[PDB]
Amino acid sequence: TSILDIRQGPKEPFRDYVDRFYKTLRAEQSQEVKNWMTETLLVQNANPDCKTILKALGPGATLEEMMTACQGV
Amino acid sequence: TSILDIRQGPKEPFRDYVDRFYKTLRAEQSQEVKNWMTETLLVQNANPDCKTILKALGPGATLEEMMTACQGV
Repeated sequence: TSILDIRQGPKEPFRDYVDRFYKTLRAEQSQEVKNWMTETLLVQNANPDCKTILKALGPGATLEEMMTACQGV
Repeated sequence: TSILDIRQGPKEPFRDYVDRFYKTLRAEQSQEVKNWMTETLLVQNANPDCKTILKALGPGATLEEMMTACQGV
């Protein structure tokens, strides 16, 4: 599993979810999670007009691509 | 400013927002943003019942506190 895949169940004790979360998080490579982190925040904090184009780019877009797509707004 | 405070305006060119974002991000301490990152994901991915208590704890709760509060679900 990837870190973004770990959902807690609704019959799963919270400590058991937290342990799953963290085993996965540790097996994730620090640099991957970091960029996913920071891009997620960057998109989430962009104005409503840009934010649209940004999500309409699908997963994994580069910063260059993000900025290319938002020209003129 | 903190990283979580950088909102893009609706008259702000996207490249200018991205530059603000990143100057702030760089001035943030790596360890702070990381924990904020990972707790945010952990909360966001918790079941609807737990997730409630977790947000009802307010900003900055410890993992210990998070798990303490979710006992029995």
